[PDB]
Amino acid sequence: THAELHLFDLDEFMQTYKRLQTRQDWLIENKCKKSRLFSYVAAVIAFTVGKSATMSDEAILAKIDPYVTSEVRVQRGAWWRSGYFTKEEVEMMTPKGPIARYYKFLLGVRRFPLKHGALSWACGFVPAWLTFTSLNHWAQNRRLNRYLTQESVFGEMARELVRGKTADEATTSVMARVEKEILGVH
Amino acid sequence: GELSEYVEVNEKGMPKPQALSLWNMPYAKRRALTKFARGVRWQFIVLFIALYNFKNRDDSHLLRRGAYN
Amino acid sequence: SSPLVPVWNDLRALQVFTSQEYMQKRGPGFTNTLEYKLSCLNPVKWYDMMKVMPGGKAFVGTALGLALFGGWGVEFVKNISVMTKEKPPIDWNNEKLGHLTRS
Amino acid sequence: TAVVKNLAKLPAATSQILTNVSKLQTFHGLLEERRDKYAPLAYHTYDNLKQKTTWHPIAHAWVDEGLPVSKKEYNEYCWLKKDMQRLLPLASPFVFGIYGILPLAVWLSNDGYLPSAFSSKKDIVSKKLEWYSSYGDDLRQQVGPMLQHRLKRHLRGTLNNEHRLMLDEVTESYKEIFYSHYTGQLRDVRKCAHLRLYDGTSTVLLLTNKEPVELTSELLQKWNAIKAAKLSPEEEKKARNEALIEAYKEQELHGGPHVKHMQGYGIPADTPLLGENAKGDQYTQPPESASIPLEQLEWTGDTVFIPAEYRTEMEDWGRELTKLANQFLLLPWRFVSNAWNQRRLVSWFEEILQEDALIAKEGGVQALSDDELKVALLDRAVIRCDEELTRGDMEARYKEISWLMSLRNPFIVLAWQTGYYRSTYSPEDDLPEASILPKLNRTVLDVDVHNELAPDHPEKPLPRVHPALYPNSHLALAKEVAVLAK
Amino acid sequence: LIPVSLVDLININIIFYILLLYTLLLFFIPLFLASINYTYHYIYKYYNYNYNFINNN
Amino acid sequence: SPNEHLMFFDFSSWLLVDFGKRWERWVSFKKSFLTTTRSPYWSPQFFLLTFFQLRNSNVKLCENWNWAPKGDDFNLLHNSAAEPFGRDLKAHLEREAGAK
Amino acid sequence: MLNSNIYIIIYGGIIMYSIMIIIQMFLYNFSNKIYIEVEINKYILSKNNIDIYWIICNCTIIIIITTLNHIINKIGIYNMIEYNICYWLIGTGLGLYISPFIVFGYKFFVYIMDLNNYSLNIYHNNNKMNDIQQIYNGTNYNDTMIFFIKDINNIFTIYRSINFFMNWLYQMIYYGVRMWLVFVLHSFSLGSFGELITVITDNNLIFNVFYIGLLGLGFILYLIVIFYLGIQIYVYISFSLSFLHSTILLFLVNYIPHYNNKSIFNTFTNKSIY
Amino acid sequence: MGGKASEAVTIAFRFPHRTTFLVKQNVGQKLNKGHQTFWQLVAGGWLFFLLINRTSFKPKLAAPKV
Amino acid sequence: PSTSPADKDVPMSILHTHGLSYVNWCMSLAPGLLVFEGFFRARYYRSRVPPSRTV
Ligand SMILES: CCCCCCCCCCCCO[C@@H]1O[C@H](CO)[C@@H](O[C@H]2O[C@H](CO)[C@@H](O)[C@H](O)[C@H]2O)[C@H](O)[C@H]1O
Repeated sequence: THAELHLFDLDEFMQTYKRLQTRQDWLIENKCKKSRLFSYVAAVIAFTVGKSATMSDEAILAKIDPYVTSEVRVQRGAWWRSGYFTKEEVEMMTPKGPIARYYKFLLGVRRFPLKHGALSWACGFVPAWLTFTSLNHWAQNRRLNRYLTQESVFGEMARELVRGKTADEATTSVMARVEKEILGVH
Repeated sequence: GELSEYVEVNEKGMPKPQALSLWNMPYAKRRALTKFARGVRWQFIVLFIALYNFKNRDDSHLLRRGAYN
Repeated sequence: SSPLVPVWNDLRALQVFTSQEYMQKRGPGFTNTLEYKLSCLNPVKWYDMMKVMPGGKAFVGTALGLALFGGWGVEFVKNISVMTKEKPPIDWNNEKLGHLTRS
Repeated sequence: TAVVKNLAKLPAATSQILTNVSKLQTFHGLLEERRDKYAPLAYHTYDNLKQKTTWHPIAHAWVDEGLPVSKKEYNEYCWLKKDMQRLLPLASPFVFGIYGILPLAVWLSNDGYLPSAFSSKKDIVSKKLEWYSSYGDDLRQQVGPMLQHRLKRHLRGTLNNEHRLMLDEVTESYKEIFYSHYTGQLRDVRKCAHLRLYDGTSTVLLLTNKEPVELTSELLQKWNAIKAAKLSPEEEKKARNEALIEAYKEQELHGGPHVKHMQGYGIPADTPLLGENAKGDQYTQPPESASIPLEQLEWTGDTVFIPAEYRTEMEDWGRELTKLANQFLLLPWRFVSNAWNQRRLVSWFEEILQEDALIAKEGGVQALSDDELKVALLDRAVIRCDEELTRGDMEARYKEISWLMSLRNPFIVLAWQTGYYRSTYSPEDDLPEASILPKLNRTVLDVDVHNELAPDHPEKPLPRVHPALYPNSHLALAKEVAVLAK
Repeated sequence: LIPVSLVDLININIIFYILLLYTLLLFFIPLFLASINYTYHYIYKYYNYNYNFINNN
Repeated sequence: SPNEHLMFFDFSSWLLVDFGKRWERWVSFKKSFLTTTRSPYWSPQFFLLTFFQLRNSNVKLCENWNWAPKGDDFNLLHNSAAEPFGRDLKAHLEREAGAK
Repeated sequence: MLNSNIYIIIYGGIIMYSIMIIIQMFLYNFSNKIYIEVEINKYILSKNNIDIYWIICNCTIIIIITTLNHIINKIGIYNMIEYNICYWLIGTGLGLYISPFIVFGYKFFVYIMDLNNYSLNIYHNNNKMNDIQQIYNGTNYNDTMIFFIKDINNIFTIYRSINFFMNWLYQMIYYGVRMWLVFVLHSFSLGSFGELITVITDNNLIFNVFYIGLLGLGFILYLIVIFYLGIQIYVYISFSLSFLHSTILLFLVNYIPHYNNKSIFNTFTNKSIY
Repeated sequence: MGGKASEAVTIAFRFPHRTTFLVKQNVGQKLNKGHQTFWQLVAGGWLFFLLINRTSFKPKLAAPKV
Repeated sequence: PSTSPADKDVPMSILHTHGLSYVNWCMSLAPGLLVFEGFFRARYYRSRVPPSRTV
């Protein structure tokens, strides 16, 4: 819960002096981006799997049964008329995705149903929230660890910040080196 | 009236003609015309414009580098 | 609006009711074909049939399509007036500036 | 203060909290075990805009008639569920950090914010009454009038459009239900049932292998008779299907079900044949079930309730009226969609119905104590603790709201309830003067539920006839007489 | 002309004007709602429940 | 003048705001708030105060545009250059001769 | 320094001039309330009427107040404020633009996100193949190999959902620009004619006299100015609301006929059968 | 420029269907639920996924070795 | 930092004013206020009649 506080100033430094960015720093940032993007999908999966542990069979049939997945487009009377839709016709209208198949398997799985509301939703949001936050936190930690072992300007700035120094002092200390070694001061 | 993406229906379940009737031709001709049609008009126009500009894209920046020598 | 609206409505009705006519004509047996069995394993079909579901799934589908492909579509529209324009050579980074020994 | 007073018992409260959680788990295990084999599947349905679920008690509030449970045990179950809801601020340090203890201090300050474990009392009835009289009646007495205004202004509408929205036959009943705090006269519950005239006719389609059939009083009577005869299933199903085909023919002669010609609902006709698929004059394609002969008409076991609530439905209530309905009933309301508050209200409704069933099993209202009846009426939200009524008035109040909740409509229930929370304050000290008449007394006999009442015409209200004045009343009221004289 | 200017199109000064104006509006809403209508006076005075009694004889 | 009536010269001063310094102090306040409260990473405080900043910085640092925006790297007005034949070459040679 | 990014904003007379616009609302006390009541009840019937009504009232009265302050209380900003385009686009037009989206934003959002699932609307849709096409394929139309261009399709479909909310924006911008042009051009033309007359009379002092009268010309110009600007403000308000009706509020026409109830004192329930 | 509401269908034409509450008799379908040890393994897999993707912050890499 | 230069501090005197024309003064709308103050005062305070005796 401590790397983001340094990464703020490090990111400001990088945005200002982006000209001094190498290819490996770019790859580090791209890897953090990849982890951030996969964290969304992981959060969605965790939300589904958590909320499904507290959903009754009705809450699942709301998502499988085409009687419920057709409420926007189709009259309810088309389903009350027996023979209006045939068995194959009802079958093609069912969702085929992996969530629908997971729920279809989950019908015959024992779980702990709750009434449809805020607790059934929180039992998915909490695992999803923790997954998202923790994955992004560990991604930022990995980013800082990768920067510290990087022999570059940004690595030096990150190191100087991890010692416990102030942003302005570290910027000055690193720019004193940039002017001499990189730019070739007069 | 004459709303967008709207069509009335008669007792036979058929669309009533708002301006032009095209239900005299056989089913085969209609299927030939509509098998390749979609619910999208302007995107194909923008795509043809993009394909024209892609066929007529500029490659000077590659000439400067020597990719055509 | 334009006066061609009823023309477009007639053509839309044409394609819609002709597809419905074909679906009636071919009758049952569509589930036994390979097209259906492959569409069951096709994510495009999953997305398209999830869009029309209730429970905010229209918003989910629209926002997902945006976040995934609509950004590239915005870029594509921006790039239509860029393909024909004279642009300079790309100043590829020499990957020499930035390296600095640690101390 | 109360903060340190509750911190003193916070160590002694965790053991009781965990014990209560165990009791809740055991009771929920029993209840769900019964529900999973005796109760039907109430499918989830989305509102007209098809973005959020909608809930109604007719489908979702099931009553386990035959629950081997004491009434006090069910009170414990519900109260401990509410205590679990009240235990939620304990999560604040585990999401905000060590500085998330000031919310816990605010929680421990007021005893009304707390669960049962922080209470010194022992009996669930005394504990519930303490909580009510300390926090809950006061919290409810400041939402009642505003909720009443919202319900009124939901019926009559906004911006001077009453001539377009209100009905001229529910007018005097509307006045008696909503403006009887002006007159001081009692109210008849049937005049609140008259508010359902704003709605359409509630129907129930039984789904068969051929077509849906509308349920009627005759078909239901026949089915109850067959159920009471205790016949073999080979005879039971045969008689049921006979009554079903009879009702099918009856409705086909009536002109189809009521649902075919109602805006927002409808039964599709036979599908059309498009273009060359049309075989001359046969422009239609009947369904598969048309091949089945009508003598094989069998009930699928599936039912479709259609309340036809065009003005009363909880969807059109709004973001505010739902929250106030949940506030007035002392339910959770904050930071949730109207669907979740709808479910919470329907669950409260189900709890009250199950409690009514258990009370009727336990020997009616008269078997209850005075504090227990007071607490029941407080749960029903028809009494405030600053009244001190008689026993007969309480019994009549219970009977009134029990019949009103038997109809499964939250709007009229709230309209009835809010009338008992319209109290004024005088600017002078001498006024109101001390009364000369005795306290208000009633009896279960004074409540007319067994008779129908037509809506009084606008500006022509009629006086109230006692049920005893009706012919053969001593025969109809004989049950209440036997219960009261004993 | 002076008002024909792109500087005056997104003028932050007019935005401050609008901001302060509508914040003050919000502050004073509960005083704008403080007008009395005499409709419930009418309802109290004119609503008269049937005061006749029942007499079988 | 009429245009003088269509003018707003009721100005008072120029408000100067160093948005860089203000952003720096805002970030410092966020860090101080998150450290003093000892808030964890899964908190809504930490999320609201860290995630969007980190996301935008990562987006602005990952960006590798082959070309700069429209009116900065192309589509620019440029005076026509002198050709190596015809009249321009003759003028160039005449300039070289006259100067020397 | 490098990190210092400096911005120059500015600032003038805002506080005391904006305070009195609100303080005057207690004096006017929403005199326009009846007109907007009439028009809103003409154009829409819903529970959320009062909401939109209040919005318009506030907006309208502010406009009216500014106009009178622009005509009478001539100090500082009150003169320019009607001659500025930012006031007419953001100070009058944006609020009226976002008012229905703030009152009926739920329904409009649901409608817009449903129209991204573009489909042909059939009246008396008793068809069966329509349902299968709408669910299986997603639309009535043929969506075969449109995913191939999904990147554009999405954004194009987004416009396809809001295209019937766009003329409201156009009319708002158009009438804001119209009011700006009207005020500016008429003030400039009137002042120009006045200045030409003063040039004619200053060079001929036989005419440099109060030739029409001290109050006659002034009274006439007062009446002309107030009549013209009141007509223009009435035009702006009335046309803005008529276009609100014709552009945004016809979506919300849902007439429900009254169906008589019969089963008042008895309701069928799950326990009646099960 | 742009379309109007008069040139389009209403929010009542779209979304015209009011609500109907379906109920179904209990034959015993939600009984004898198997996979009693499913959620234990799911939580184990979740914690495993979180552990493999875990990265502790190691500031000792910034130690002044030079 | 904040500033308050001396360039804004300049001499002031009403003698150096160019002034207004008769036309511009009429456009200042003072002659309208002059009439309509009395008009509205008269309308308000004459709408409310007191009791009297007809002679
Ligand atoms: C029904 C009538 C139809 C015929 C319409 C004729 C057009 C009338 C236009 C009226 C609007 C003109 O608006 C009016 O313009 C004048 C002239 O600048 C402004 O007048 C102001 O600026 C002028 C410019 O020199 C100064 O000289 C004058 O002292 C000052 O009052 C008013 O403050 C403004 O209210």
